[PDB]
Amino acid sequence: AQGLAGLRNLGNTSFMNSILQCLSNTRELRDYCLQRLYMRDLHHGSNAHTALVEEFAKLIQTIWTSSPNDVVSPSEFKTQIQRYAPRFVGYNQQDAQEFLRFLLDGLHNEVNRVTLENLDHLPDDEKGRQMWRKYLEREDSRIGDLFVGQLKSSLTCTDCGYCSTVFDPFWDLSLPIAKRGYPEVTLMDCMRLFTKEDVLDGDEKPTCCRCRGRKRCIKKFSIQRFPKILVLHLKRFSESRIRTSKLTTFVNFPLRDLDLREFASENTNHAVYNLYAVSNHSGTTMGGHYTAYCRSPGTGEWHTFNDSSVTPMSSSQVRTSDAYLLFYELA
Amino acid sequence: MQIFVKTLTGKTITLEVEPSDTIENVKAKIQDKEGIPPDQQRLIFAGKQLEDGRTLSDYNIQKESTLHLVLRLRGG
Ligand SMILES: [Zn+2]
Repeated sequence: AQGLAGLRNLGNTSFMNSILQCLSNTRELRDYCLQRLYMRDLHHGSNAHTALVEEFAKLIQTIWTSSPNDVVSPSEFKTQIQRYAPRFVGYNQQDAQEFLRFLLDGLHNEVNRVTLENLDHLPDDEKGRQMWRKYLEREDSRIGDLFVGQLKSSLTCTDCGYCSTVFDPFWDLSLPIAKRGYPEVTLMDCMRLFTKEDVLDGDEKPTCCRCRGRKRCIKKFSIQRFPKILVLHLKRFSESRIRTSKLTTFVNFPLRDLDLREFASENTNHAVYNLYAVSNHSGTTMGGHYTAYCRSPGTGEWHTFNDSSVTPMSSSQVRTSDAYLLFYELA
Repeated sequence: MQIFVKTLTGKTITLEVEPSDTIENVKAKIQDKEGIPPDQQRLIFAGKQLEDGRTLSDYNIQKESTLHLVLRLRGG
């Protein structure tokens, strides 16, 4: 019960294997599968996608009952995920974050505990809490328990001073990459690019409905609610209007003590995280190969999962420029 | 109404849309400003990637929501 099984590549499926291994080593998600707790959350009736949760859970069960050097096939799981998300039919190269989003949405939908107003008078935090309650009245699953947080977006009119707030749920954060750092670009620099004051002027002027006209506004994100599992997605793609290229910039991310105090909403308690998994991409935007580096929940040791090959690694080997998705858990 | 898109390098852009706008319409509006073709764009909101053939209203996307624009690193 060490969870060091490899996954067979079925034909350009390293993106899927990398994500599956990151999820396999997401302690609470793994445990939900191993303890069969999903069975009581599945929906009654002939549903086209109950087999998605069942085959995902069976794969995780297989990985965590495997012996040293075992390689298992996720072919039955692939059949189910491509039925939920037909873009994954066949054997083409795909983006791991795209796959992650569709897979978690499919799992969430199948174990959702849910089966079927002007708030200007409220203080910001209470509006946030009410919008959160409204969200959970639609989307309430074990999958969401782990991954979902809430952003606050504050949009201030520079003319009348009105700050319009909205609260957007998130299951991951996709971070722009800073152009250079001193001496290196850090994950915190990228978080700051995400959460900074965005000036909206010129072509981007919003309409202020208090002023009844287009006005220069300042927009800023803060984190109103932190998730148990924080997935950070680095935007490794150039904005070229001719041909995107991959951004291979080293982003220095911490193994431990990722402290997000400075991104929390005003007077909102903040979270600190430790890394437990990384999805790595090597190649171009058009093709390449994925691996995963994952910390075993039980032993705390890191391994490289590269399709059928699972090998031990030092924590000193985990931070690389190939990192694309970072999986953080509360400290 | 207006919604926002957090683009690739730090900026946000502002789109004028209606709830009935299709995801294709939204991607075209992003292309009009950014020169990124719709077939390269992925838009994330509330953990869901928005799909061609659906509308903003299908996702209950309200005024001043932010879509997160992200490209692809294909791998196999
Ligand atoms: Zn105003």
